[PDB]
Amino acid sequence: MRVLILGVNGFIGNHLTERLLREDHYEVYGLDIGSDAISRFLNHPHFHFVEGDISIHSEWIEYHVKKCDVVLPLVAIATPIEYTRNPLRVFELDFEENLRIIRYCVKYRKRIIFPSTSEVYGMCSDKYFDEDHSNLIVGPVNKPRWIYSVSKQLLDRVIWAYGEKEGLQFTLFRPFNWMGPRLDNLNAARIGSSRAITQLILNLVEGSPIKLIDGGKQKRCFTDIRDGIEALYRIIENAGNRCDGEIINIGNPENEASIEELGEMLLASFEKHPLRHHFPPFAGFRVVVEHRKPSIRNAHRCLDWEPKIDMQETIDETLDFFLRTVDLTD
Amino acid sequence: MRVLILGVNGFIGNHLTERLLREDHYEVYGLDIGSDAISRFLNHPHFHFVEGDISIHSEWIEYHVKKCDVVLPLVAIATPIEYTRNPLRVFELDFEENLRIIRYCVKYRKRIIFPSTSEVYGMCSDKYFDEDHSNLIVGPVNKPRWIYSVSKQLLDRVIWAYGEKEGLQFTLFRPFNWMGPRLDNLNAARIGSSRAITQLILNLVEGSPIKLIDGGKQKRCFTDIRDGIEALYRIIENAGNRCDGEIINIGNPENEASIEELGEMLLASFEKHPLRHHFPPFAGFRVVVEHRKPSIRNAHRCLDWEPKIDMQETIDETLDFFLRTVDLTD
Amino acid sequence: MRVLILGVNGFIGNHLTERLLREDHYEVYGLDIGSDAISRFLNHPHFHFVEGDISIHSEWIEYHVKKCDVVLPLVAIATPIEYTRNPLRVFELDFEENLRIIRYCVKYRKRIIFPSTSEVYGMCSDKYFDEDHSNLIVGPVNKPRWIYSVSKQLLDRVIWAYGEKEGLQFTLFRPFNWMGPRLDNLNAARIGSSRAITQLILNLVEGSPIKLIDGGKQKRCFTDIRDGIEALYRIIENAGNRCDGEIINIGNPENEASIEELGEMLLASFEKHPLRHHFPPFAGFRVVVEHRKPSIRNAHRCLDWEPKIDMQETIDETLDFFLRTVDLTD
Amino acid sequence: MKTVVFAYHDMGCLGIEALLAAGYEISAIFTHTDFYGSVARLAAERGIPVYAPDNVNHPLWVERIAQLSPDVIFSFYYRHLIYDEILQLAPAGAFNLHGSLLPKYRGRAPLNWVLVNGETETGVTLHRMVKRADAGAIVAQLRIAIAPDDIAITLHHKLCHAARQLLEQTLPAIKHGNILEIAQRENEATCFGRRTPDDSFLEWHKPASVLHNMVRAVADPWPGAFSYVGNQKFTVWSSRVHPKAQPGSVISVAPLLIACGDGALEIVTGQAGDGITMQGSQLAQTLGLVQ
Amino acid sequence: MKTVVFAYHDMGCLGIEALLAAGYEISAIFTHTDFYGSVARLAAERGIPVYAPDNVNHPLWVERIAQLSPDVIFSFYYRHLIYDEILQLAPAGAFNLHGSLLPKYRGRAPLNWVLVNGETETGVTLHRMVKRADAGAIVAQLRIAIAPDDIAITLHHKLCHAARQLLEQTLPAIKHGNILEIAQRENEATCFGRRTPDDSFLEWHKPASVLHNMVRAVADPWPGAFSYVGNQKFTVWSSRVHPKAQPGSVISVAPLLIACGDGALEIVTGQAGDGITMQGSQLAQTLGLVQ
Repeated sequence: MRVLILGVNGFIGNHLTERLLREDHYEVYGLDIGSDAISRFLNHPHFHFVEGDISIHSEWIEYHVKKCDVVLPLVAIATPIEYTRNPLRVFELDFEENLRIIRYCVKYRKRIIFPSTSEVYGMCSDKYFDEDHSNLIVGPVNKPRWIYSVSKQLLDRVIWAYGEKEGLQFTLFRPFNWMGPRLDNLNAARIGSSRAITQLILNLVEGSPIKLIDGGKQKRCFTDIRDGIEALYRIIENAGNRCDGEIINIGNPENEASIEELGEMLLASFEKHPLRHHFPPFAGFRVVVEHRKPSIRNAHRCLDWEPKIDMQETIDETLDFFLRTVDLTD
Repeated sequence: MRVLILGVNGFIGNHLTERLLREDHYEVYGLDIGSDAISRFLNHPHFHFVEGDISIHSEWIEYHVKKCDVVLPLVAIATPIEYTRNPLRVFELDFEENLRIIRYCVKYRKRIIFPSTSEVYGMCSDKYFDEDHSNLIVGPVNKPRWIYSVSKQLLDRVIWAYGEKEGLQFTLFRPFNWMGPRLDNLNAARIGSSRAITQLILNLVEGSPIKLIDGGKQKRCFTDIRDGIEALYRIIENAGNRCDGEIINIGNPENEASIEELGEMLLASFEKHPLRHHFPPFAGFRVVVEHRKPSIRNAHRCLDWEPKIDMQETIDETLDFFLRTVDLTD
Repeated sequence: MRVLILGVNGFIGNHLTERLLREDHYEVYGLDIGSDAISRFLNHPHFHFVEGDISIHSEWIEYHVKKCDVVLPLVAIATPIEYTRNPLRVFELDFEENLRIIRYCVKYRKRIIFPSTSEVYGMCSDKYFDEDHSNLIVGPVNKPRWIYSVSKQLLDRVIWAYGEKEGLQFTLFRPFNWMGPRLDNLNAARIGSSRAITQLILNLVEGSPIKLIDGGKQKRCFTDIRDGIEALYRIIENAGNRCDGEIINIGNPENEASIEELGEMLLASFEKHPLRHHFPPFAGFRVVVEHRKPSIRNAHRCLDWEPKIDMQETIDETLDFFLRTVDLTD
Repeated sequence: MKTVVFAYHDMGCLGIEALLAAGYEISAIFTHTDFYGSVARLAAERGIPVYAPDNVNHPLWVERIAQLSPDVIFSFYYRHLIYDEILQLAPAGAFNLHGSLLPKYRGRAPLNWVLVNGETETGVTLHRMVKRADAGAIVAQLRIAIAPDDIAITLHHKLCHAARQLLEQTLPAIKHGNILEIAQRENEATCFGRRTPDDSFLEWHKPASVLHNMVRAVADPWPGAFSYVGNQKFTVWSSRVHPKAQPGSVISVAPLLIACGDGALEIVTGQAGDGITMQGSQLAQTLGLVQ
Repeated sequence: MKTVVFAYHDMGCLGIEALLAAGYEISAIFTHTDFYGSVARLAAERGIPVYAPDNVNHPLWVERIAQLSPDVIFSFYYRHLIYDEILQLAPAGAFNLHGSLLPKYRGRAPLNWVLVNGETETGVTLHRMVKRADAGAIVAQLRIAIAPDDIAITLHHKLCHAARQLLEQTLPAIKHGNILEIAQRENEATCFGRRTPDDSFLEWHKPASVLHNMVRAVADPWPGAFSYVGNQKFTVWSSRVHPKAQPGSVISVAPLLIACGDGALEIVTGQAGDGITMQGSQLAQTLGLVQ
């Protein structure tokens, strides 16, 4: 099984590649423009680094789709300010360039495992966002923050249509704030790591304040990467072909917190940490979609999966690794 | 600053790459079909060898233009006999293939540093050839030697037009007989080294005669590569953006000599050289555009540059290195 | 013999079409975006109107090249102010779009009869501009009026090269101030009618002044369209294949006048004209390349041609027809 | 008395200064992003919050203004519609300072239109803002004469001076309460829209006096009155009217006189295209004109 | 005495007026296309031919100027090189009016650089134009004091006033003939280039007084001194210097005080990005600053 990861040089690429290389029947083709995040797999016999950029290359990516069996496109900009500061580039990369890769899979009859986004639900009023039943709610066109949500949704619909009409084999997945070791940089155009926890950990690391937009009462769910990657690994395995044509939220709905509470949890774990003294004093909380909890019935059904790691162990492990790998001279 | 040198495997590529690698903020991408002339930079962390050929590759060169910030296209045939023996190939390579590279820069909004030629002035009657004021004079269409001069001039005009109409950032430069260590081979399709001094040094090395076409009374200016490359390096630095849209002659107008005098200078330096005895006796002078002196006001103004090396030190250094690196068994 | 005229809706198109339809073995395909100038041939059995525009169409023009035997591309902007006000459009239309048509002829092995321009000689100091021997002289790049001259010249050289290398059958012709009935409008992008006489006749018709740029001492030659079209017709006939690869000035070198003298001749013919009273009083002469006389040896040799109409009869006939067809209500 | 002010340009600056001198508490100033004074700079300097939204007719701004609890609202040359949902927030009402003798010249650019039309007088009016723009009852109106040699900029300074005089006494009067206002008679109203480049185009068939007024109406620093010499645009920066030829034809080139439908217009200074300003005689040569 | 004048800005206007008042015959004025007076408008109004070529160092202009036969040439704030082939056409020489106490502050923007450097004095100098720019012998030099509260615009008006005073007496003196000029001592000269946006960038590690001078040097109508709050640019329009924290850190937000390498700088007024000017306290909130 040849697995093509586009945008391997990051969080998901790292953790997914580790997982697949444990198993004896995977060849991982990791496409990216750099390899610093995964440099320890470069010498692995079943890892294959592929030089590339999905905006520049046509034929090279197309080739690698043909060569491989399953494809995971992880290249996208999901930086909120960018939705308003550089909307066209968000659209071009996240929509147009990924659409080309989708069409390569259709053409060579390959399976695609596509990262949809939890942002597709928008201001959905269900308490549990359900992939198969929840209505998707966005604001008017004069609220440009929604361009990312709606681009990703239209891409889902296009995948769905290729599936219905052209026999594309797909699974869509929606990560909810995955977190752990080897988080993407905040401005890396790679899907997967919780931007909210990376930002907060960064605040503590830099000694900048934690912004609570309107008191930080908006609630989010957070998912350990060990749980998340286990689910994604099962989607790849696709026991019984039970993931075919499915849309699967991957998150831990019991790991719910407002940004305020997430703030306090991180701070507690931080102040307790043996390396805390390398970092500045706490600059403080700064007052400047109200809920986003996944239904995980689809993951229960298709993957026989449920999350095993509590909030506190994921927080602690995520923070610990981040602090330990910070370069203190830079 | 990512500098893309197309045709790096030569004189300018060598000396430019050395210069840029001294500075800590350059990444040099050296594109060519071979690397023997620059093999000592292949292991340098900030040099990147790129396999390529501007007549064969489309997408690969295009990619590297997008990836980089500034582009120096040094691939061209400037061998006079070729202008008449293979005019179509001179036109195709020097004009058509370089025009593609120009259009890549326009498209990805990259800066181009383009080697125009001192041959553009042709039979201009000004004593000092002035980039901004001198008229360009060529012969009728039945004098095909002018195809090179006019191809290069039209390319300048096309660059100029892209600059005016499409916001292309360019600087054009015109080298006047640059010379020093690591001269291009006489039939290498790479711009930069004085074909007149390479030929003469070759005559002495081979024991063939020095041809003085009509007595060799036509006068030329000669420029040490240390002076030339310093100027080109400043064009790259572009302090104050003062090189934007500029055309810059780079030569030493005080290093003027007829071919006859250049002949005698080389011969004197040769006969004095400790390795002269490895080479044949002098076969003699053989009787078989009358002036080509640059104005350098543009280089004075834009680069704060003036040439520092006298005729005799450049002659001596150029000859010395050539002789020392000749393979005496071949 | 199928003759394809691109830009038929004008002066040359009209007079050429009349001439070819007199002969029993021509089928004329007249391509243009309008037909008002040639509407009296639309019903002729051997005239075929073709809808088209050389900047918009690719395949349609290509088709008609394949279908036909000989091609005359007459679409070009030769309005001097345009060389400086809209240089890019002059270049795009006159050079780039005509180059496509040239390459269609090369590809389908068709003969091309191409209107070069008398402007190619530029500031040539020969008294008689000679297609085979005169040097071409233009100003520096900072004198943008020369973009038209040099675009046309490079096109000639490209035609010449296709001829040498690819067996293209061509004849190049250079008209010198052809004039007669049915002059092009001053801003029509169609080659052939003397812009200097059209302007002057327009001055008289409108009651605007005649501009003598620096006293109007620059001398030009003027050619009756009956003489000109006879020559062009013989190039089409190509007796003995004597026009193959030839460049032919078509003008009357004895019809020489400064703009001042041309002015006075027109005015005399005007004041004498029975319809002069429909036009305003003379607004007067207004003081605001010094010679351009063709050698016609090539036309003598290849076409056995020499001009038969004196200055005065061409002036009178040209003016008379213009005045008679002016719409006095508009 | 607390107030929320909408202001721009010199009139905006002097209105703010007058409110401050009259003891009003300015909670916020609404203005616009861009030779005149900057209301934003004046606000920034006086420590008054200042906002420049492109459009305030939205609940976001209604609520922000409501929170400021103005007793009264003033508009001093603000250029956009301030809808009633905002104006009704002020119990004492909203008042606008308009540069004309209302009901004449309601609308845009009254400074320029009164010169275009050759009026011999104009003025400043402070009036209540009602549903219908520029039609509310008049608190006070102060007339100024327009001199034959006034141009837009000199008239502008006179209007600003009149506005200062008017506000100095009326603002304290408003602070004391409602003033018996003077109704505008609709049958006497005239309204003008924003001037387009076409509105400063000189048509030579018109009387020289009318063209002269057009030149005065948009003289520097305004865009200038313009025409064409064939296809060449030129601007007439200053002119003079003179007492038998086709309109638009050149009577003389030094001085440069153009025949009009009636009388002649001397182009004292002007420019060709985007070229520099020069005397008419030089402009004539530049344009290739001859008698 | 006939002259050809190169002029721009307020200095150009006052220099032209002074030449006219001194009886000089101005044959032509060379200026530039664009708060200050327009030399072109003044020329157009006075009926003096005016040209604004981008570059006069070409034979076309040498010949045009030669035909005007100037006895003397004056440069009053013209911004481009006028090469010797032109200047040598005037037998009485060429003179330039420079806004500094030459030989100090030769070059560009002496008005701003003297404030940047905290000079307590500057002045205007009329000097002969020689091969070397701004280095010719001095005809006269008039010093003015720079007050602690002067900013670019107030100093500009003082310099213009000094220039008027200097020219009023020196122009008639030149009309009488050569004046014994005062040589500039090269060893005492300083030269400054055109200011780049980077030259007005506030670096907080510097003394508050130095930053305060930078604010003064480019205050409105100049571009303003600027810095960043992370990735957000802001401009400091006016400031105050105050007598134990990281440089660049916020000491207080009302008033807005920023710790410097030494002392603190109060941002009295400023703006965020291209937003409007506001008081420092409001700017602090706009930028998300806290103590």
